[PDB]
Amino acid sequence: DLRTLGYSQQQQEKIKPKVRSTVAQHHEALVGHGFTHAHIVALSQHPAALGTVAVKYQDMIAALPEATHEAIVGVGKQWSGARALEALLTVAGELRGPPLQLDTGQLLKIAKRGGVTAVEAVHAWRNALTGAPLNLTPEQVVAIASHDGGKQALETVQRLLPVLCQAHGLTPEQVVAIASNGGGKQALETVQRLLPVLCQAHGLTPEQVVAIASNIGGKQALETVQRLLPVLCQAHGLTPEQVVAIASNNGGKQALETVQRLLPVLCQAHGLTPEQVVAIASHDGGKQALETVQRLLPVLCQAHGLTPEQVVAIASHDGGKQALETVQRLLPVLCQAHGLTPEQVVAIASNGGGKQALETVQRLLPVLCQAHGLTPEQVVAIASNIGGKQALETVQRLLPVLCQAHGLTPEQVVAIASNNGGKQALETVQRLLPVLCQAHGLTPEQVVAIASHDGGKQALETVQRLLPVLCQAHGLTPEQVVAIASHDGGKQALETVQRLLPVLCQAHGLTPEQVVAIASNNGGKQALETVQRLLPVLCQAHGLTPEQVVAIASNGGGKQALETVQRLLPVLCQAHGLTPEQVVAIASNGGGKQALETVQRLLPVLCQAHGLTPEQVVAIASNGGGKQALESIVAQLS
Amino acid sequence: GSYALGPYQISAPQLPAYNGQTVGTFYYVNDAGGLEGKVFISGGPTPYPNYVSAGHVESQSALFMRDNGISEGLVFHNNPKGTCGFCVNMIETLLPENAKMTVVPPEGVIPVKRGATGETKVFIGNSNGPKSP
DNA sequence: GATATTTGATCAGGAAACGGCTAGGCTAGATTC
DNA sequence: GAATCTAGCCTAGCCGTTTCCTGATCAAATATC
Ligand SMILES: [Zn+2]
Repeated sequence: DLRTLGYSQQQQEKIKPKVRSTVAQHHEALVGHGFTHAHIVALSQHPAALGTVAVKYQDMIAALPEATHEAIVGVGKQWSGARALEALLTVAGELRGPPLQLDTGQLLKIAKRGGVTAVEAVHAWRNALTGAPLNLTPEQVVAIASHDGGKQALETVQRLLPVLCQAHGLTPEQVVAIASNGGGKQALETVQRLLPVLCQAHGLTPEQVVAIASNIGGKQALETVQRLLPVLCQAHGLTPEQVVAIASNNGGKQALETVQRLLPVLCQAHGLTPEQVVAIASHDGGKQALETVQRLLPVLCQAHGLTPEQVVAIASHDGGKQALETVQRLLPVLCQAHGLTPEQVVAIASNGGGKQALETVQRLLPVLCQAHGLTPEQVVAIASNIGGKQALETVQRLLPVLCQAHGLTPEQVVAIASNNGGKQALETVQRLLPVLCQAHGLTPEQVVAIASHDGGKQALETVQRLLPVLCQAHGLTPEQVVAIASHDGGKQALETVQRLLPVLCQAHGLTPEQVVAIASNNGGKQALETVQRLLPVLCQAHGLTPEQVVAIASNGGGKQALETVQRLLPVLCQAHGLTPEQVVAIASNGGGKQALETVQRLLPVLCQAHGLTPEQVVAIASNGGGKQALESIVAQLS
Repeated sequence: GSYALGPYQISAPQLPAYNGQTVGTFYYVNDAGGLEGKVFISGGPTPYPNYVSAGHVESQSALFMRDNGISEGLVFHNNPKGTCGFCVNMIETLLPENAKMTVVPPEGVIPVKRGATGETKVFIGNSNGPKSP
């Protein structure tokens, strides 16, 4: 009897029979308030909520001025929906004052993910949590209380924070990190009892225990590493680091038991190395991937090609089982109809959520290739990242608008749409191009260059917020700011530059150009902090001018190069006979960690067995890659 | 041993060890009858990035012979590979008209790649000049 | 036959590719008071 | 029934190595009919 209202057959089947009449009862008022039919269908898992939103909705808007329809439906479709809303109406008045001072978004998040019990617990104990002897930031309280299982993590924290932080000895933040995830009460109770046993008998550091106890599903990984560690270590031959890595994910218990039961079978029958098995099992849902591999390896490697290395590559990442099952079905259709090379399919499927990307590619290839003028290679490039489905839909929707209103060529849109989070970069560009192109003075090409990288939205917002201060209070030019923000992680680099420029310039005698050069690479902030920490020691204990340190740090991965130089300078200089100039020449042409260790490991045999002076090997490793030029060509062909 | 430059006789001087970046010494005759020398190091910014040779040792000296309008000179270097196949085609183009240059590799150079040479050569300039970048 | 057209060669240095790890959200089934 | 505890599957954002691409001039040099 729902057809007369406007509900289709598909929507009618979703609604349970025993609630259908109630949907008919409150339809007029719900639509009168501005609710779409899909919203009404969604707000039906909790039938009693259909009686609240219709009856009282003006008070909901009055108490929560910025709330929208989607958030209200999401709050009211949970296991305790009506009661959470009615408690919000009576609590939001007091909860907006001291000592918490929460906003609408935090209230809606805590209600939706914790229920009436969580909101009442936060209201009741809002004074003891912030005050001594706890001193908790409101954000930490919100994070703890925004998980299924609230009103139990808060009390357990209130009881166990001093005892854990005094007797055993942990940083305040580690307890909050443990208690943030679901079921944190059990994790805290288990860690309090099992920390000494693991830290004394099995020789594990407390940081490892915290790392493997800070995931949803705890109290089970800890109880499993306390029993299966010696058997795996001695019978199978795995180092404790591999066991910890396996057990440090969701459902680590199942992964540990599955590995213990399936390692010999895979290592003997199907011909796989243990490292590959550990790599497959070191992710979420590892046991499903292991079982799917054991079942589908012979079929996929005899009828479709797909050498075992490619199968192992697909099997990794979260949800490997879904990717394998989707590939086994969609390989012939994609290869024969649309004309896609199998390695392209393998590249598409070797990412998180590859099943969705494959289905979206199959559905959207003809429209994109026959209604917007795009080659198949561009579509493959778009859908070869994390979230390719969203990027494909966003580019399909937004290509004509960007190509007509703002005069952007399709190649620029393709460049933006790639990477991770391409959709967010596309919407940010559409919103912020006019603002940046007339006020700050940037050209469209500079904005496109900024946005064509991972995390482009953050870089654009940070540039829009920090351009005048850096360009006026520190003497920097806009081109240098664009150069800093071009690479990945531009927000961190810009913030670190603003925070650390005066200190480095006044206390270490560094010109602004050197600071800009250091912070214009991948991971610039780490290089800046490492330079600040390591400059005095590397220039006093060992003879080293600041220019040499800058040269070492002005490359991708300079932090590792600086640490390795500080650790390996004396042994290489004394036990092998190399001038420090040669070490800083090796550690300044990219890489800088592989090359130095390779030189140390290969110097004796290459100098003695073959007959090359240390000068020749230093010259070989200096300019170029180093590791690939020493391991092969010289130490393999000869 | 010794090479002829005007009335003087110049032998091979001392050069740093080969660490992957080439160094060189250039000798010429000033407009007095004397002898002058200058040092060169590979790499660095160049006004002609389109030419591969314009960043090498045996071509920065060639360009220096053109900026000041010198006629004869002599260069050394310390690479146990010789002159690459790019310079043996481009030095004449970069050199001004009727300019003579000699490049002396270190003793024992064994070329390995295609186009490399391990013997002293004489370069004579031609009328053409470099194209603007 | 004479011939046309592909064949590499850096003593450089910026992009562009290809791996890998952290942090956070949402949904469905199972278990305890 | 009410309230809490586990297992898998998806998106954004950030940090380290390794391989590819330019302009340019001159010999030999497969294809070549
Ligand atoms: Zn050369």
